[PDB]
Amino acid sequence: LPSIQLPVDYNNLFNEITDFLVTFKQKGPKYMAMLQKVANRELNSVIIDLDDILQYQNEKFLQGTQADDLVSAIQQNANHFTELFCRAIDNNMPLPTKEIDYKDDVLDVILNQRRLRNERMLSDLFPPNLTRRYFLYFKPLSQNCARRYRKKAISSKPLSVRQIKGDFLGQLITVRGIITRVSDVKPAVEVIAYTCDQCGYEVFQEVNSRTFTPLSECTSEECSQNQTKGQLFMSTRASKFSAFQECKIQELSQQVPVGHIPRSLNIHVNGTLVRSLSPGDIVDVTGIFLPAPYTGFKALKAGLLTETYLEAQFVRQHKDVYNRLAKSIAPEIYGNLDVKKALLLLLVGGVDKRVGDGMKIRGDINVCLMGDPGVAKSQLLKAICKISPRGVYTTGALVLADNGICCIDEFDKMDESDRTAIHEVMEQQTISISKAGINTTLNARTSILAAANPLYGRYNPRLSPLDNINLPAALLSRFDILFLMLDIPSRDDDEKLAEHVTYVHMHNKQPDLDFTPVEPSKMREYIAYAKTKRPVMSEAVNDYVVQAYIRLRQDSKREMDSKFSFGQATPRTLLGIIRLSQALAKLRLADMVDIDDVEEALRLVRVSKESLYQE
Amino acid sequence: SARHSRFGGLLSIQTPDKTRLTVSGSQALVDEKIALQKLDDSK
Amino acid sequence: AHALSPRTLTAQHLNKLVSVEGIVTKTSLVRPKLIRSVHYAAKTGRFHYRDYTDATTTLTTRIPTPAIYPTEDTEGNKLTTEYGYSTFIDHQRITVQEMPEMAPAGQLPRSIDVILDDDLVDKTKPGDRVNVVGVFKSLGAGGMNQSNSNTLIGFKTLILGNTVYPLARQMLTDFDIRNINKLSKKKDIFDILSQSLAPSIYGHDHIKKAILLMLMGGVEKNLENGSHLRGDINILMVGDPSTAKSQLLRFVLNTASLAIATTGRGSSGVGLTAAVTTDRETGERRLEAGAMVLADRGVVCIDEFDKMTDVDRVAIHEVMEQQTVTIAKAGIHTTLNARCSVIAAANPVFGQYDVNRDPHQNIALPDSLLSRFDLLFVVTDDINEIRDRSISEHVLRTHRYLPPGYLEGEPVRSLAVGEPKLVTIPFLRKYVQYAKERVIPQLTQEAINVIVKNYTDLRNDDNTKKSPITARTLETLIRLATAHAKVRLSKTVNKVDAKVAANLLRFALLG
DNA sequence: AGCAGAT
DNA sequence: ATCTGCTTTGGGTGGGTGGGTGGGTTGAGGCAATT
Ligand SMILES: Nc1ncnc2c1ncn2[C@@H]1O[C@H](COP(=O)(O)OP(=O)(O)OP(=O)(O)O)[C@@H](O)[C@H]1O
Ligand SMILES: Nc1ncnc2c1ncn2[C@@H]1O[C@H](COP(=O)(O)OP(=O)(O)OP(=O)(O)O)[C@@H](O)[C@H]1O
Ligand SMILES: [Mg+2]
Ligand SMILES: [Mg+2]
Ligand SMILES: [Zn+2]
Repeated sequence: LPSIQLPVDYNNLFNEITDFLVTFKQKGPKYMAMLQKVANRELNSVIIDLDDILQYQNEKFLQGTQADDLVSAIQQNANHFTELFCRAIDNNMPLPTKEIDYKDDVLDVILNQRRLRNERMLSDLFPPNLTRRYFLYFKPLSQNCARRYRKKAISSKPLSVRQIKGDFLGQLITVRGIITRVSDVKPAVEVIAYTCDQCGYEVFQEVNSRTFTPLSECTSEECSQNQTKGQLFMSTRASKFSAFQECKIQELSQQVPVGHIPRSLNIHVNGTLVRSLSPGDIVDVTGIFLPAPYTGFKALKAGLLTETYLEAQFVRQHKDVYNRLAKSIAPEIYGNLDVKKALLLLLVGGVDKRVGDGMKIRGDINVCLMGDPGVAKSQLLKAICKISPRGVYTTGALVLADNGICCIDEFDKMDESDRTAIHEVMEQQTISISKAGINTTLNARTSILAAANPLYGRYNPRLSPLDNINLPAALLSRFDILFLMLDIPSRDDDEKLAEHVTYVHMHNKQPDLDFTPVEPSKMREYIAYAKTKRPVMSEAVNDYVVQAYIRLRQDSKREMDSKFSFGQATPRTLLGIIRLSQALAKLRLADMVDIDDVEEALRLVRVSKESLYQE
Repeated sequence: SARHSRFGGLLSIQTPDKTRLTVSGSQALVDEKIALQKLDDSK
Repeated sequence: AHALSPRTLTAQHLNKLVSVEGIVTKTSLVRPKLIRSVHYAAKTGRFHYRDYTDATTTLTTRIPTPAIYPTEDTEGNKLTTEYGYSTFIDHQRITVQEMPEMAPAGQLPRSIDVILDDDLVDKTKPGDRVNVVGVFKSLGAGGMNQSNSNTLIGFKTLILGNTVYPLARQMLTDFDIRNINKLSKKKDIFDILSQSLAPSIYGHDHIKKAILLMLMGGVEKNLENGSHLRGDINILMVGDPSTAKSQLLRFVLNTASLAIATTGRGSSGVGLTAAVTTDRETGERRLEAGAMVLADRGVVCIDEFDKMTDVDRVAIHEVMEQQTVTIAKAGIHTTLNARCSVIAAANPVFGQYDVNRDPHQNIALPDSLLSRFDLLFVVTDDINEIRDRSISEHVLRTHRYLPPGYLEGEPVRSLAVGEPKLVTIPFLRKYVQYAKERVIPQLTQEAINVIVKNYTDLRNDDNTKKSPITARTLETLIRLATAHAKVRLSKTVNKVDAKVAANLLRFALLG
């Protein structure tokens, strides 16, 4: 084992660390106050801000007493400095200020008895990590502070998984990506506490590897002197465990080069950082890039190739009312007022579902868009699905949409299995799984928003709607509102659409200037507020809706006498009308459902289909 | 022991002098003759 | 004589410096490799180190060193590893395959394994043409150890690379740039460049113009809200047998900087998107890019588009619709980028286009899949006297070509590694590269008026169209105008570009 | 390297 | 108490006279039954 002479002495660095902890100020010293809080059992996590270390270094330099570069040393080799700082804190932990129940703690009693036994033996200990009740983390060097003092911050500079190469091992770096998998928290053993069934003593073993070999024979002085063979046994009550969690971080789409596939990197989280990462978040993880040596035979076989991981140390997470809301739903298309109004009604989904007689009327308004290719169906779906909090976008996922609107594109193509699944959902509002491996039943009170094309690919006026639609007639009937959007050539409308699209392509902004769209956040919060509300209905409104129902049934029967009618009205239509009225009242924020809401709902159902069919 | 073998009850018996020995078993947790018998048998 | 190929590498060349050419077919994941470890003895206050070697990290044989980190000093002191001062290097293994066109008769191409360390780690991706220089070696005991009872297995072999030389982008000179500009100042540059494409195919002027605009491409715009407008041009050719569709596909394959070849019955849904396999080096689950992913930012030529299956058609539908690939298999969730232009050729349902029957009955592809092609060209073989004489004379002239360096009746069969007139193919490639590398045209109100007028007139017109007018036609018009502006090396789209795009679309739709 | 056996 | 000796991980640098109720799980291609 030859030796080298590196230009680093850990004694001056340790002295600098102690001076920084005891003297630095930014009241009393910041880190001494934090240690005071740690001693009183209030705090259990000490975060070292490299910005503070840089500031302390520059203050010392200004005073003229230049010292060693602590920040660069920490960044270049960070594993050693965790232990160095922990030792420094252990040396300077202040006495507690608030009395605590020492006897309640198992470790206090055990160590007191160990002290008593050692005193008795003398009249004729335990690793430092065992008594530690805090975790130490490094906060990277912020970009602004590095620029303020004319320095380069490697730690806070973001990297992709691709840029993290084999020469970065052992440093303090940052990674940018989206988390794809987070494991469950579990106990990782740091110090193991044994007991002797003969000597009555306790042994401690330190573990800093994936595996270890437990002790089986007493090593106490009494056992060796007496030669008594007392077996050692584990005790989980006295050991020390640290919360452990393993995550995975993947490259962002914009970071992968051309004609390549994304890569992923493991992350280890220990201490109080657990549960700070979940799948789907875009984060800037700061950690120590270390290898993971194999053990035993696997080490011999594996050769010199090494697995790697990141020890998480800091995580940064990234971020007239009706007409206004409708026009603001999607400003990049040409206005479809009726469709947008119906979609908003779907989004709010107001309903009073408390029958309590065995089952209740469905508490979701379902909307279907059917139109010849060319109209903005996919754009409407994408917008309505982004706005919603629970929106789930799929192509012909349901679990994610539970208690929310479901965004199904290409509904007609869908396979019979999914058609049966949705048929079950609408009727029963339940997800049922019957498998030998698992049997889990989940409720699903979720709304469906579908988009489909006619049978022949375009609407044929000669054939009636029913024949144009491939889906079962029962499924169409179950829909609360069915919208049929058609693409009719016309000089004026075509010119307007062309001007709109072309302005959008040239300038990258909305062309309209007559009105200003409402901010999306305001619309979302108002929608949530409306969902929170609950309206009510009287007897007079009940009579009015009943009269409307008989009128609609007579008209629908007369229409069904011919083949043009989509389908004769049914009690489902009455339930849908009252559901729409309730949602409209929710938007109005009034308990008492006005006749105006019912009239507007009637107009909406009429214009859903007849307005365009009669054209 | 009424409970299963892995229940995991640990004991600390005090000798006439201030030293504590460790015994395992619910019967030991209850009784002292059983504790001494186990101490002898575990040798 | 050391310039070889994976087929010609034999045991005679072991322990020698060789240069090998081929296609990269596989590429393992990059994993650091331990070389030196540095420790610190706290009590003694001195650092120690250890040096590790392997069969693939050096050229001279040494005793193997297991990767176990020293724990105790010579005198028994405790040692703490200093990772920040240790030395690890990257390590990757690739496979280079013999060029298929250079293989013998009736033999599948062979391949050799290569190792790249340190700065040669990520210089190649699958589907790249490379020339690798290294030392040909052998490893292991090769069955001489008593554990293996075979007695008929040879030694492992592979190349430790020293250099990697690409064989994709042309380096432009000042003379080339000035020539490109001078040519671009001409008023009929579009016609010259279009005619220069595939000089040996008679006619098909408009298809050649469309192929040129496809090679140039459009301008890709992504909006803040999330809408992502593609700037790629897709082309579909449907026609009667023996109309030069496949030869046009092959010419596009040869000219384009990046192009992947696929057919209908030879491909599969997985083979187009990506496959789940295991890495030999590390034994880790990963994805292998497919035809569509490998052709990212390029072109994919699909022959016999109508002979595919619906299950395999769905993958292409998704790729063309979104321009990405979403994968959910074997506990893998990701989104691969596939931004490619699709040029395809298909045959009508009855093998020959019928004028009487409507276009829907003549083509078996779904309407949704059809709406994703910018230009649909229907080509028919109409028998005529003048046309037949012209085409036959052209074919006869073509068949009489003799390559320089050969005698009559002679059947047809490197030196260093480091290194109205038709425009030659190399200059065409240079022109396309320059234009699509440093021109980003922007629309202008005049082109805007032209485009809106053309769309308005086209949609509401009595005359029937071989394809149905839609709002997508507007995007196609803008894309074609932008590509034509690229052809002239202009920063703005003018009236002329709009009028050219309109004429091309009108020919495509109404013959 | 940990454990299973013969002198 | 010391000296002598075998075998892993999991994987094709053990195999198919050990098999797949001992785990290594997608991809392609052929066949019967279903259509
Ligand atoms: N009113 C409109 N204003 C602006 N752009 C529109 C409008 N209607 C349609 N479009 C454009 O039409 C193009 C095609 O629309 P989209 O993909 O949403 O539906 P579709 O083509 O009918 O659907 P499908 O994929 O089911 O055939 C989109 O680019 C959209 O921008
Ligand atoms: N215009 C043309 N000029 C020269 N050769 C031509 C022309 N049209 C067809 N050919 C000849 O056609 C032969 C084969 O036809 P090709 O494969 O190009 O047709 P295709 O449209 O792909 O047919 P298929 O429907 O059978 O796939 C080629 O050898 C080419 O010489
Ligand atoms: Mg769509
Ligand atoms: Mg062909
Ligand atoms: Zn003991």
